[PDB]
Amino acid sequence: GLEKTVKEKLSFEGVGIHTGEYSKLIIHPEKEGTGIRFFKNGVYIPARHEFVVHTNHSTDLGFKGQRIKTVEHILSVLHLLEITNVTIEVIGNEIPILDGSGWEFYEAIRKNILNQNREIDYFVVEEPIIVEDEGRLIKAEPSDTLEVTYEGEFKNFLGRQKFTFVEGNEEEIVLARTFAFDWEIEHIKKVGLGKGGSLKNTLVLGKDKVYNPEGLRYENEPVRHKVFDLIGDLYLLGSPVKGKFYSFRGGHSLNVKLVKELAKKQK
Ligand SMILES: C[C@@H](O)[C@H](NC(=O)c1ccc(C#CC#Cc2ccc(N)cc2)cc1)C(=O)NO
Ligand SMILES: [Zn+2]
Repeated sequence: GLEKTVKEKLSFEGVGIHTGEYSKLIIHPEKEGTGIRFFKNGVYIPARHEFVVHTNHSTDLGFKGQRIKTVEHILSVLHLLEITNVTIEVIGNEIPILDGSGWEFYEAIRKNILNQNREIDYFVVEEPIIVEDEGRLIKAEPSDTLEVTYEGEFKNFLGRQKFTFVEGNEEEIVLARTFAFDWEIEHIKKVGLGKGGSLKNTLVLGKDKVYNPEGLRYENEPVRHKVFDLIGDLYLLGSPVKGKFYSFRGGHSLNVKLVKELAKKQK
């Protein structure tokens, strides 16, 4: 495909899920060969694995004393639409969580895509690789198209679920909300996370119920969002990715570990 940017400045705002603090976000058009990067307090933070500063419950980027939390959702949308050249300006400490899914980002960007005139240099997975972490596992292997599978153990009514993204079904994961279990809420609050959490932006899961009045968006909404998360983290490779991925109980830390190992092997 051709490199892509946005045809005008796109604006978004809302609290961050973890900081609970309001952020103003502006997506700026950029020329060919610019890449995806964030901008905060006069500092450009490239959307690349080298700038990752934290990876639990979220993926956070940092550079020159400036930090931006929870970049995975907006990066996933950009990855799905193969937007390659924009600057994501942020006033605040965290990307807005909005409704907890990628819908608002996706709808606005898709509506304002500008095709540019240079072919995309894809990150193509060259060979099979497996990363593990005491039960957790992620495997990557060559594929000319992006395919991403996540399988999880939820230990509640959801049980064991899996979902597979293939190119063409991008919109089957952009509505999947971020989620939390009721048994981890106390811990989340204690370590200073989830301060922006509410039923308006988070799917809250119980043992045999959903705390959200409207219930689930999909019968397998959580694993859909996990795929959505992985695609976001995968874009930290610096280019749109072509490969086949399988994640079992993976998280941001394991996602970034795979990214870093893939980057090292193909540099
Ligand atoms: C799922 C993960 O991959 C990951 N999500 C999180 O880490 C996460 C952690 C905690 C919350 C929360 C909350 C709340 C609440 C609340 C509000 C009101 C009442 N009355 C009671 C509870 C949300 C997301 C993620 O998507 N990363 O991209
Ligand atoms: Zn997420």
